[PDB]
Amino acid sequence: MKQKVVSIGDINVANDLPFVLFGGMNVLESRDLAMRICEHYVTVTQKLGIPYVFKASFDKANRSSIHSYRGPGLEEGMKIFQELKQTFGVKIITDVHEPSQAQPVADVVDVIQLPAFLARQTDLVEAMAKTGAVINVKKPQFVSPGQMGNIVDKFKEGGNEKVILCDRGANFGYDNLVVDMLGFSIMKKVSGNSPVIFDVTHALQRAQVAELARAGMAVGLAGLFIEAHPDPEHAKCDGPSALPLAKLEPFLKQMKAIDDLVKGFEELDTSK
Amino acid sequence: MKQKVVSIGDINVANDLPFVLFGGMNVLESRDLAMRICEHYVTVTQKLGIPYVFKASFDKANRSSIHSYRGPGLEEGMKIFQELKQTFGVKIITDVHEPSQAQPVADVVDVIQLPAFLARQTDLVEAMAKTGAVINVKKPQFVSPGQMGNIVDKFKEGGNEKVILCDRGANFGYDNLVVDMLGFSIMKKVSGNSPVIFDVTHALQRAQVAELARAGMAVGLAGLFIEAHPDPEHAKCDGPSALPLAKLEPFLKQMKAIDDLVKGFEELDTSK
Amino acid sequence: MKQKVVSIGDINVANDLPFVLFGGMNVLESRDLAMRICEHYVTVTQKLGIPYVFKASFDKANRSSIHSYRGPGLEEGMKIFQELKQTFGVKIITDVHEPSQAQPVADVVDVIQLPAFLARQTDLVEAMAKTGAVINVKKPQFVSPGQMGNIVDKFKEGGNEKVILCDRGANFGYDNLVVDMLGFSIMKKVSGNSPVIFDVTHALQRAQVAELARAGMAVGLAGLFIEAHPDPEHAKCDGPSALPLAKLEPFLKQMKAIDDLVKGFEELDTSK
Amino acid sequence: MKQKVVSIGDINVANDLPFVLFGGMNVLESRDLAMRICEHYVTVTQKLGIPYVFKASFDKANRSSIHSYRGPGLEEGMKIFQELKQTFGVKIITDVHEPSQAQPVADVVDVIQLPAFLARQTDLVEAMAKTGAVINVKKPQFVSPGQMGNIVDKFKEGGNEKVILCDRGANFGYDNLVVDMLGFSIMKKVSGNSPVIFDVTHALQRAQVAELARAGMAVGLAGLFIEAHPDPEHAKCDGPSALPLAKLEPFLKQMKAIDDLVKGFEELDTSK
Ligand SMILES: O=C(O)C(CF)OP(=O)(O)O
Ligand SMILES: O=C(O)C(CF)OP(=O)(O)O
Ligand SMILES: O=C(O)C(CF)OP(=O)(O)O
Ligand SMILES: O=C(O)C(CF)OP(=O)(O)O
Repeated sequence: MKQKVVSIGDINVANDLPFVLFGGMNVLESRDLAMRICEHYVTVTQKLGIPYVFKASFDKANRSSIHSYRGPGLEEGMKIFQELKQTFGVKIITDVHEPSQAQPVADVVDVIQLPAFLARQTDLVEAMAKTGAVINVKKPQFVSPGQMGNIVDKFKEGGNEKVILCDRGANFGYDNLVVDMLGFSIMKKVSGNSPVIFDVTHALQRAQVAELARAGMAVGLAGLFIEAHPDPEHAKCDGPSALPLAKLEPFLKQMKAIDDLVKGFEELDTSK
Repeated sequence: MKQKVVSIGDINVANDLPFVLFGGMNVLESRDLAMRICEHYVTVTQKLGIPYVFKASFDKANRSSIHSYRGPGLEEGMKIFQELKQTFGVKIITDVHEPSQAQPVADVVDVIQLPAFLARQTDLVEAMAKTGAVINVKKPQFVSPGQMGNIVDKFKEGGNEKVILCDRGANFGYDNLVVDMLGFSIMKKVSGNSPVIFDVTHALQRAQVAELARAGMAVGLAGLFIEAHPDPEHAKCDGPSALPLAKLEPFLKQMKAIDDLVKGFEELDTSK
Repeated sequence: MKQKVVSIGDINVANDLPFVLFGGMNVLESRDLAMRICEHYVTVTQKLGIPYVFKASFDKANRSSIHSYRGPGLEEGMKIFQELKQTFGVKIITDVHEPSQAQPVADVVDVIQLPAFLARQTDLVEAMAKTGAVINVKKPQFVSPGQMGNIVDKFKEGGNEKVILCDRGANFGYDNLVVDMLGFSIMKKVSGNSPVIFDVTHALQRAQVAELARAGMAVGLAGLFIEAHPDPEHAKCDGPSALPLAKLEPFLKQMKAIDDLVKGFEELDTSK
Repeated sequence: MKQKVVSIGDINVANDLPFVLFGGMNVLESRDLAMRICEHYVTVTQKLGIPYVFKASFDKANRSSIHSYRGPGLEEGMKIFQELKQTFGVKIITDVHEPSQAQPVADVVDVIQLPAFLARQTDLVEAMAKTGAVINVKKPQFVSPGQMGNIVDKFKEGGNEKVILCDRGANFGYDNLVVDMLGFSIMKKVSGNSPVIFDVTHALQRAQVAELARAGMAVGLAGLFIEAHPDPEHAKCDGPSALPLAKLEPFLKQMKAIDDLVKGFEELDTSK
């Protein structure tokens, strides 16, 4: 049993290879800000030796009001990424919500994404199936890990066969998430050992971001999917929970001494 | 504290009024079948004295494969309802999945609906907001009842102020649903005592359909939302779980001796 | 398939027979109080026509401090019941925590009981097995209903074969209970259709006591197990949640129009 | 904020110190076997440089039948440990179920223990309070981590102030456990930073023993609490889930490269 590869460009994403960080930012507030954000990761990434992918959203179809900030917009959002790629030389992972946005973003970026809440939207997956560009299937809170196969199959059946599975904890009572650490493994199986990643800042909806991201790494994953803001305290709105920018590096050393020190272990078996 | 009314035509839906059945069928297989289905309810309804609304889907955006039956289609689906209304004189409740389908169905039917998985899709709610036609907000399995206000507010903010809340149990471990009977009440509150209904066949994903629908009724609801098939055993596919048609009537007597015998109780208070 | 009977004296407890209330009080504060409590039930019981059993604890092995009120004590507690039986002519259901208390209480009362937390204490069940006096197995929050057989078997194997199963909801996240209404049925099965009862005030750990106890009754049970205090608001300590004494009667009319109106239904089957 | 120490003899148990393994075996089948078990740990422990404590039960008050193996017995069980201590020079951690067994075991062993199911048994804790010998509070599946203070307080109030908290996952639906990795931290707090340990073989009720024990270590704990059997496959009965003896060492290297490589990290803060 070997691991699978859904490599994006010069990058190879696989459970036995070193972890690839799909960090970044939540919503695209403004290039002035964005870029500054895309700036630290890159520096810390290259400086620490960790594959990178920048993430940012150009739209928030979901919120608690219409009289709020949708986002940069699909048309005005794609552009914004452009200016970024060239400037820094990193890929762009963003999420789609309409069968239209499908192809566009396919040209503008590298790693597209499927929102959890839509993981079971035939029409939209049969459309993302076209692009043939790497896909990220965020795992819905209300869905058992062993159900990740059907979603992966359907992607195959549509033409695309390069998919990734991101974990964001699972419902635990009302208004609460807990990350079954045994999930990741069960998820490897049903998808054909496809790439598995942990969306930590999202499994938290805190000082916990560290300790909680540490555990997931010591199990062996194809990487993380994080978010950080320069001033978390104030921008402190809702949805996920971002990281304290400055603390990016010292935090990322925590992972390597894991993502490396564990991605090079002599396969064990507490089975037989 | 009085109850609210989101009456559809000659029908009044409210927590203190008798229960209104939003029964029907899942997907629209064929008028030959549909109608036969729409036939028994109507007979049993009128014969037993229970308000009625027929439900049927014209599309299943969600499934486990593209190489399967989407459904009658929006354009070819709406028509099918037409032929029904006149023939029997009952309203039509169906669900939408696209901001387009919004207005169309608004003319063709009476009770439109919001799928759970989309309960938090701004754009699509701001669109359903237009129609101004009664709305049904299926409560997502992964969402606490006290969160039903924001969804109800947003509907107001968009213009529509006639909304209903349907309950379908809440996640309990992996691959399992349990219906918090205390939900219904908590749901009345946050929405401004809006109409609350139980989607039983869906809270089950069995001989349990009865016993489980009984409990919900003895708490006092603005009604149920059921489904039945003439040959459940064979058509035994997945998604919800339908009822055994024939058993419609004797089953519905179970509710009345509740929906009535409890909808006429001297308000109690185990509070003070 | 017929129901089983674990009748205590002139009382017959069974799922198809009318519900038997095992109400009463939590801890035995004082006869002056106790009795007053035992007074209203009895009056309302006889006045409404509902079998009765009074419940009260003579010890609270579990609490949040040693420097607190253990309880009347086993030796000084048993006596207290005596004075009650004669005065009112109702049985006494109390819980045990030691293999010693086993036999004593067996002579002093009618319905002994097994605490949930101990449902799996061999030695203590093999001891309660002796008494041969009716037993009540409170169902632990952390145990699936289908596991209630083993506990019932062991009771048989020990000699006793008259056991009852009380339901108190099941863990739902941290610090929260939800009552799977489908539990009761699943519990009937594995125990050999033994008697099933709902411990409502305990499934709540409120104005909810009513609405929540209504649901359970409309499913058909061998009765309830409640608690009420004359001044809930103040005595408002913790553990279960008692009922507002005065409100006993008007509340109990709610049940009959259910426990009766449903205990006389023409067996249905949404199965075939 | 410094960590606390509840050191047993020449051993110091604390969250910031290296992890201490409280491994061993479940029930005491026989010295012939026991010892052989106590043999590998010791060898691997000393050989790998990891503090050790051997665990084994001398009684199983809980089971699924009386006509089964209780265990060596308290009187005949204590003795068995004796012969072990001298032979190998390691401490003995065993669990108690009666206020009597309290003091005895206090002389015979080093680390006594509180069973989860009894974590809230006043009388028995007020008794374990006497011994003044280190205590292990297994955290009940049905109890939130933030509730671990009251249990720790009561232990203080009784005289003993050297307590440890062992985590064994928390209920997740029916018949299932999931380990909230964020638990450990929350548990440190409420107990006064007391010692926290993970009971992995018990959080599993498999090949998962490894991956799952890895996560817990990368969060930083005062150690583990494991169990292994020479022939797991056959002795494959129930209760916890043991480890494959032989695989003890290569498995324990997994922990050190964590328990060490993380117990020597520059305190981070994703907080501010
Ligand atoms: O919103 C979320 O919480 C997650 C994951 F947790 O992703 P998505 O935006 O695709 O639903
Ligand atoms: O699919 C379901 O289970 C429910 C409710 F349970 O409704 P919807 O089709 O809107 O998600
Ligand atoms: O304490 C409880 O909550 C219940 C039931 F919920 O009974 P017991 O005292 O036997 O554990
Ligand atoms: O039995 C168990 O599962 C655990 C812990 F999971 O310990 P205890 O024997 O004290 O209840």
